[PDB]
Amino acid sequence: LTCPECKVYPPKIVERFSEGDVVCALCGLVLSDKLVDTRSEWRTFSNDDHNGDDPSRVGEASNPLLDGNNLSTRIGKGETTDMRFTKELNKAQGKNVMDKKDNEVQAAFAKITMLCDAAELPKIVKDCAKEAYKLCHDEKTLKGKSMESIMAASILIGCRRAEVARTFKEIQSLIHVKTKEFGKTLNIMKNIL
Amino acid sequence: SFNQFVDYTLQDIICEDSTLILEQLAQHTTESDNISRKYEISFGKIYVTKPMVNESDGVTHALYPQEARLRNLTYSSGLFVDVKKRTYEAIDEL
Ligand SMILES: [Zn+2]
Repeated sequence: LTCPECKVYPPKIVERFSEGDVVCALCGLVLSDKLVDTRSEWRTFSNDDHNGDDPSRVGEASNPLLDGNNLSTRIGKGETTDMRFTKELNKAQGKNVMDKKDNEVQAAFAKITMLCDAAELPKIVKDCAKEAYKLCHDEKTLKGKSMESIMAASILIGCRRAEVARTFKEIQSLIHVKTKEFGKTLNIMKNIL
Repeated sequence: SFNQFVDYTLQDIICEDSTLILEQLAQHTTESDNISRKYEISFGKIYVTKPMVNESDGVTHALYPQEARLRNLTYSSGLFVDVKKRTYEAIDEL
């Protein structure tokens, strides 16, 4: 936004949240009447509600950066439920699981998740290792590098950023590391911006 | 109640189901076949360290309640179990 009335290059405009307006500090003109509490709005997607009682909790958060655009809902046993239908419907979802070579490469994330928990590594490290891997796995710069060592290299790339200290020898023992190979794969990815 | 759970209860839970076995019996055709095996994973004594914290940088040290409250940490202590992996074999009972 910018004030029509005045218009001096740097627009000195204030958000008077409690009064619910976006105002021009210089002239006094209210530029917007509709204002939302962002923090309280975010609390309808992410909340204390696991029960499903909350009329406020109406949405669900997602990680575009990692999950991409995959919106899905579990078919599960509710209060009244004949197990027959839950099986039938889930059996049906199985036949409809004809996902791509990369929509099946999200199983490489399931590997990193199993490798981080085993390495006693934090959630942020996974979300960094799963990030660096999702960006370098398809790369020509990496080509036919030992696939087992490429994802182990992204675990060190994740650990370096999240300040969680882990030795190359530690990650080397965690999966299986061909020292020269997982040192070369950790450099092509490091070169990949 | 908590003390009873730690000193006793905890061990009996680690011993109820405890042991898990997987048996790989062959097709009994001829070598590489006619080899029946059974592998064991066993749960022994349960050990419980005094409370500790595993910092960002490797270092695991003793965590005191004030520290726990102030750095928003969990006043937890480590659980350790003696696990034994036994292996057995038979041809085409023993
Ligand atoms: Zn103005």
